[PDB]
Amino acid sequence: SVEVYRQKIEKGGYSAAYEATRRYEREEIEVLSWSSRWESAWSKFGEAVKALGKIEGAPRALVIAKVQEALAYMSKPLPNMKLAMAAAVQAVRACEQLPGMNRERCLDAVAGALGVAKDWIRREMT
Amino acid sequence: SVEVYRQKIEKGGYSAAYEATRRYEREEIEVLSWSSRWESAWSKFGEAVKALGKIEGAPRALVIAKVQEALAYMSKPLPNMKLAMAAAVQAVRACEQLPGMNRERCLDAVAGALGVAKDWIRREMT
Amino acid sequence: SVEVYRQKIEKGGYSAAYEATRRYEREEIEVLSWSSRWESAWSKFGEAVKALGKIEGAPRALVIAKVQEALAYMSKPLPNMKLAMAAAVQAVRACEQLPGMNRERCLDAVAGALGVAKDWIRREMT
Amino acid sequence: IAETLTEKHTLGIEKVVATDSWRVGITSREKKLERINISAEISRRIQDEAIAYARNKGIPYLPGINGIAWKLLRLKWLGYTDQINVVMRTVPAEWRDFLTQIMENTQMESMYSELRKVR
Amino acid sequence: IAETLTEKHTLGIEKVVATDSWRVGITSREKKLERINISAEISRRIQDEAIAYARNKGIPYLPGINGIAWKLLRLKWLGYTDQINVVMRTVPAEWRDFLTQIMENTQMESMYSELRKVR
Amino acid sequence: IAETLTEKHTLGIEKVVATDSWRVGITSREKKLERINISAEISRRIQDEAIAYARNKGIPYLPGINGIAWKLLRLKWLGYTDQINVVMRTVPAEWRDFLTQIMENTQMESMYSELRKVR
Repeated sequence: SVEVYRQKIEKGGYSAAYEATRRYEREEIEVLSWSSRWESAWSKFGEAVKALGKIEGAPRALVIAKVQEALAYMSKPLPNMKLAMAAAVQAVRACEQLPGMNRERCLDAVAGALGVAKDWIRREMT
Repeated sequence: SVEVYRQKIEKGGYSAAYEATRRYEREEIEVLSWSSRWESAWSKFGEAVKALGKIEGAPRALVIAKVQEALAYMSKPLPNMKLAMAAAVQAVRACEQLPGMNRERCLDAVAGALGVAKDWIRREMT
Repeated sequence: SVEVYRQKIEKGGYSAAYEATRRYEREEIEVLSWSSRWESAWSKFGEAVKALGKIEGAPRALVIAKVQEALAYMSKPLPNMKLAMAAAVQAVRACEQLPGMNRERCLDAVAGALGVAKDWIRREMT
Repeated sequence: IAETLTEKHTLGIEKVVATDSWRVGITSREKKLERINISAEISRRIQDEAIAYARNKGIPYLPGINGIAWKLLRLKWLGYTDQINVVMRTVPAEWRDFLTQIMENTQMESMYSELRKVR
Repeated sequence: IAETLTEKHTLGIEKVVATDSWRVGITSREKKLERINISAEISRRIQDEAIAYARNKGIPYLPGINGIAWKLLRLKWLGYTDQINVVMRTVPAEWRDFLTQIMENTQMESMYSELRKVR
Repeated sequence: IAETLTEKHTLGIEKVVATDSWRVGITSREKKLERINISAEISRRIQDEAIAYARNKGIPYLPGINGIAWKLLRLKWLGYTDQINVVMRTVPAEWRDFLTQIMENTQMESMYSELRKVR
């Protein structure tokens, strides 16, 4: 709808984004403490998605999403490696439908991104 | 419901939490005295629930809750070891129904977290 | 329309563009950080279009647009060489329609501007 | 500057007293608050039975058997049955018949009132 | 001066609190907000069955099995079936029939409600 | 003093934030803005079919296939047809029929809506 569009345009975001930029360059604004807690937790999720570079072809969003879902279970204070393998085998089965990808080459990329052995994902496939 | 949602939205929580974060960094807020009494008392409950890490499988909330309930009785000014053992055997029975866990392997994780002998929970099982 | 024309005239664009030039010459305006992020990312697209200079003849907008579209897929954080070749074979087939241009002279210019081998674009032609 | 759990607890409180989220947190529900009426109802009903039990058998009234008979009532609803077995060994002998009187024998009255409260 | 991702995240937040876009982001939609009502409806319709399943079979109520059965309802709606089969091996034995009860046996009530929520 | 392409980009922005030409650039058009309403329509129509196509053939729903089906719709409108043939080799096999379902089988509904948008 354009009614939700017009209510955000009239708030003046183009000018306010330009003006807050100038305050940063004039050293009047420091880095927020939410941003410091953000990049400490997120940086492990950013490099694993870039390790899915050698998967080629179609919309690769489901392979990318289910790897991020698999790391999230491993990174808890009480990591659940059973439910982490649940989302991982969906990423392998979503990967092998793309043209050019074998099942073993999808087991290469996902286990290389997650940083675990390839036999753990092979077990739950059956 | 949405009407219970709206009355907390219009109070401006995203803006006001940003201003409290800035005031802490500008040394205008000291640590409240309630938080010092909280972290002094809570910290024994936080390291003990992380010792249930090697319990694997299903929703593990019932193992986590009945272990946290068991430490509450031991940490009283007058500790009740009989009512503490009542909640511990519910944690052991809730642990062993998970796939992969044994009766004996749950007796390590519960008694290791509580810091007691394994025979104290074995006596009350019957 | 003139109604959209008149509303942007009355804001005084000729005067304020003159005034902002003077502030730059009187050292009161620095380079915006949006500009430094722009020239670092765009500069690969600027010199590649100048490498299409030896294509002669007709409206050459379709050759230029689909080559800039082809570089966009190669320059992603996860580069998709399959979809990049999809736009390039359209730029090649658009190129060969012009008078004076052959099919092999067009594979010279497009594969030279993208900086890849000529045999890659030959495969998806068929 | 700093972000640890002592200061996360503090800055979560400072935003509450700023925007007045506590008193609007109570007054905006107005539907959960009838549970305080029902909880005070079952509270009296267990207490009156404990004194009537104490004068029929001539035993002294044991304070705190109201709470023991209530915790056993709530775990009976959930199903934590081996927790019930250890508390029944913990209470004295003459009061064990009172605790099963709250769970089983007043299944009609008291166990319904918890079923309306959690609803 | 600087342009990195920690500063890109900050200057996005500083722009929002300047122009007050968060509260007008919610109060301008007002049609998407009814999804919270339909979400809280299925939330209770799963939870009440989990306790009725707990007392028909005499097993204790396992908290979080209402959370597991809500995830499997949504993946069934999308079609991530091999995701389901590994989760079904993870839960205990007496609760596997409850999870397929949330998916299959209440296909009328609960599966239509997710179909109306995403519309 | 200086005139390069970096500070040409800057001095174009500084006269925008001075005259306030961005907000009057949108609010003076007010006829082109209903293209957002039609673009929000065809996105919904493609997405609803992609889930229904996913449950008739038992396959998981593949996200981003609503994006690919919309790009191939607009290139069919212009006529970039050798662009289409390489993208059809790129997608998986069971989803090729859905892509030619958007271009061919719903030409009466969806291809008219793009035809009414560019007008």
